[PDB]
Amino acid sequence: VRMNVLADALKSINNAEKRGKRQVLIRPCSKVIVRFLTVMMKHGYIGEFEIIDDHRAGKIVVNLTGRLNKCGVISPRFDVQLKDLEKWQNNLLPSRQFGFIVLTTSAGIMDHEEARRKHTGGKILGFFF
Amino acid sequence: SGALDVLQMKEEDVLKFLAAGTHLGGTNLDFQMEQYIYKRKSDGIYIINLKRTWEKLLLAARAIVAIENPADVSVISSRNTGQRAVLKFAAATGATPIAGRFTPGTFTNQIQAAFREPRLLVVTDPRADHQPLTEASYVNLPTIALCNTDSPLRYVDIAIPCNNKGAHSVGLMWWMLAREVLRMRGTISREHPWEVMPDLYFYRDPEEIEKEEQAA
Amino acid sequence: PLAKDLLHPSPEEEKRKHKKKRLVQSPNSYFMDVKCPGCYKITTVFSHAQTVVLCVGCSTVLCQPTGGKARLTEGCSFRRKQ
Amino acid sequence: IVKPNGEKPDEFESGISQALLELEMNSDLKAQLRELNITAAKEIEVGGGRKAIIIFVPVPQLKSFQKIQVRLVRELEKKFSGKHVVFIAQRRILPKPTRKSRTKNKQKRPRSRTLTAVHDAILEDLVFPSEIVGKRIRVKLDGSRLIKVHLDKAQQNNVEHKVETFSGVYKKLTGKDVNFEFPEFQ
Amino acid sequence: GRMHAPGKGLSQSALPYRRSVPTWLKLTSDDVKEQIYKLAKKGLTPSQIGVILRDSHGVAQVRFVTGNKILRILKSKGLAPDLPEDLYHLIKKAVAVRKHLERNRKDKDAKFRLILIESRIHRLARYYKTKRVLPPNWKYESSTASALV
Amino acid sequence: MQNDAGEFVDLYVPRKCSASNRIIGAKDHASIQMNVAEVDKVTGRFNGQFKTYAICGAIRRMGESDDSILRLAKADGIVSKNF
RNA sequence: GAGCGAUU
RNA sequence: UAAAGUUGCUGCAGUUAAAAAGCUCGUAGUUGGAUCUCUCUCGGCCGAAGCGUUUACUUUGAAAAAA
Ligand SMILES: [Mg+2]
Ligand SMILES: [Mg+2]
Ligand SMILES: [Mg+2]
Ligand SMILES: [Mg+2]
Ligand SMILES: [Mg+2]
Ligand SMILES: [Mg+2]
Ligand SMILES: [Mg+2]
Ligand SMILES: [Mg+2]
Ligand SMILES: [Mg+2]
Ligand SMILES: [Mg+2]
Ligand SMILES: [Mg+2]
Ligand SMILES: [Mg+2]
Ligand SMILES: [Mg+2]
Ligand SMILES: [Mg+2]
Repeated sequence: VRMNVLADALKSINNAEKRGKRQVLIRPCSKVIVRFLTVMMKHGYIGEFEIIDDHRAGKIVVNLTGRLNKCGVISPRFDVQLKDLEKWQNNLLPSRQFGFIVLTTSAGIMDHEEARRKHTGGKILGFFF
Repeated sequence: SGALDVLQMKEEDVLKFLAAGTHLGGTNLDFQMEQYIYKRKSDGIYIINLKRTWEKLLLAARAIVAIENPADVSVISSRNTGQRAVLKFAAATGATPIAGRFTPGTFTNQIQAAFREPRLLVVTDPRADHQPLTEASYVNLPTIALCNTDSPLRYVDIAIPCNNKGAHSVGLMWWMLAREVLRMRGTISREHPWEVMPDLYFYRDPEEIEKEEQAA
Repeated sequence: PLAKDLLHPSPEEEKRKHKKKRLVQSPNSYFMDVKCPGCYKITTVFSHAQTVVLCVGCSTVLCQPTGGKARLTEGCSFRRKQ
Repeated sequence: IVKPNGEKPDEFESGISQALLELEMNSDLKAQLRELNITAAKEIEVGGGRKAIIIFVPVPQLKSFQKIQVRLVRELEKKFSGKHVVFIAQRRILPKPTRKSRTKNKQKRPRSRTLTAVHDAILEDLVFPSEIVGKRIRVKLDGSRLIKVHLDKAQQNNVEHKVETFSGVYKKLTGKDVNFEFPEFQ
Repeated sequence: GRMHAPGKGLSQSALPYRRSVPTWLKLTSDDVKEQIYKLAKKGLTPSQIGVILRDSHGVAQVRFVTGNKILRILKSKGLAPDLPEDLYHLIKKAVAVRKHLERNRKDKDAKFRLILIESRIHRLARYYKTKRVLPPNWKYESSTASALV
Repeated sequence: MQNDAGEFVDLYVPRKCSASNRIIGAKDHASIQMNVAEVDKVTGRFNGQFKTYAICGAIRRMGESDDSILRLAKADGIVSKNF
């Protein structure tokens, strides 16, 4: 059965990005997925997306810009303290000049740099670069 | 044609296309040749949209005119039906013709006698001129092809959806391409019909040669 | 291929897909008003009926169920609703 | 005819109640408006000079109101100067339960008493003559949202001129930007 | 895929997007409820009641008309069976297979299918115990099964 | 690209595919840089101006350069809108 | 020209 | 001990090099689809009292032998 929805959405986006497609359809939708896509779009990696509202769980159509190298999910969602973040940055990101780790904190869903600015930890969801 | 009225297709061109049968395709359809098709009638024959054919022909002409030296364009035909048309196109336009066999290594083996470095390539059939198409990918060579309903589009940049089986259709396509190139260059005019008729580009079919020889 | 508007499929594209694989689900069935020649009552019948529908007034078999759709008795007329 | 929850009526509510009494006396819908009543009314400015009246009616009478909706709207628009009159039900909003929430959580909050449910009900009742066939949400590059609502084609001519006042009313009440479209067919 | 079969079919129903009752339907909620009560008193399960309403009376979805589901309407009225219909059907099928199998000792396939059916029965019974629909002592026993249904 | 002082520090800036936005490398010999001529709207002759497109070899091997060139020409107004 | 390669 | 990504949580393998149980059921274990934006009283705005349906998480603070 399907047990992770963000994993399927990110895998579909990555596969469509490898093939040079212009748009991706991901179903089902989820507010976690919407937050993750918003974080990706704020940094210019995807572009505008539209939420198709059927009466059951919704769908998303996402535009692609060709700037995405890799987007992935981390399972299970490990608890990350503010002093252990640099280890995850070294393990997962390609360089220290670009790339983002996505965390769910009590303040909201954000990237690792915004979590350093707000001085909070949380649980790791995924990464993209 | 950027919706310009001067570049629109006229009635005489439509009549020529209908007489030559360029709108008739095969029974098989390629999955990347489906945007140029109109509808499949009975007996399985696919019909080609002539407006999209005209648009693609004009785009190919614009690509050809953009090259400064006319000799940098190479026109290649392997089947006998296209050899005379390619020779006439080269004579009228100034390109370099390759009729008959294409020698492997022409674009890659620089010590051969026939080594050439064209800037553009025009072929009559992707499935029959596949060898010149493959060597284009080795030397950064754009390609123009006269494709059909069932034709692979690998390494083809501008595909002109015509009928490349009949001799009349191939000759008419080459003649119209030459006419459009010359009119865009500013050599012949668009106000009067071209002096040369499209029958000069047709395949002789030496049976017809023998029949005409014994006419008188 | 590499260029397709997923937001705006053509009307013929969405009637060719599976009913669940469309952008928004929509059944292929409908309700119809049927009238038998003997009796004047109009009966509402589901297209993919699974039971024999009898006319209440005159006990006439309006339709017979089959694998996909229910076939109307000879001489009965029907019109789709809405 | 006006029975506010706060028991404090105003001038516009009084005028609309007088108009409802006039319709009771001079029209053929005596029993309907005699049994029915309204809670409140408001007026807003939309479309660069146009004005819209909102009639907040109780929920247990909304279905009965919908029976006469069209005729009542016509009569009201003929009695008043050129405006746009819309009838909307009165939905309660309960705050989301929290750890610091007090004994206001002695009963589980009904799903109908929810911000999203109330917003959907308001959107459905706002365009009542036309049914809602589809909904799309577009997230702009700057993060803002736009709601596109597809309406029925069979009732296009009835409400085609009221789209702008609908987008104004929803923005004034809900606080979101919404647009309306009429797709060809399914 | 199936719980106890390798098949992976996709056949099911697709409800329309609109939840509003169609204009042509003249029936009220009370008339639909009375029809449901009469059909239940005739001795029909909620599934059969829904099928009859869909086929004959043009009632596409009772929950759209009356605002409530068939089983909840029956429970409010009090005309509801003691045990759920799906569990009843599973137990009846198990009883039928067991009655066949006693006269045919060499039918190994019947034994395999009976094991599968009883596994499904145990799953459903545990689920219904969790929801307190069944008392936390109800047990499926082969001897008692004939009297149960 | 550039250091903290803002001075640009690179050998060269590679060009990207117009279809897929991928970087066209130095050893990509299946890439094409094509020019399409512009005509005068009154006469229809060669203006002397052209529009440049670049397609990487990956798209060309996919057989998707035809559609990409067609869409690029439509976007630039070279191809008629009612194509 | 084809194979990481022996090689073809 | 590193080299050993040859014990692999990070981070290995299981068609042919070592390797997936003959097949199915099934308890424990592991994993699990969408959805919901502080409070009266009593005393001097604060003080007492109930908080929180409770946790997990994260950020603080206190207590934490030296070497
Ligand atoms: Mg199973
Ligand atoms: Mg089935
Ligand atoms: Mg060699
Ligand atoms: Mg080599
Ligand atoms: Mg060691
Ligand atoms: Mg190591
Ligand atoms: Mg590592
Ligand atoms: Mg090993
Ligand atoms: Mg082995
Ligand atoms: Mg095996
Ligand atoms: Mg278990
Ligand atoms: Mg969940
Ligand atoms: Mg110590
Ligand atoms: Mg110490």
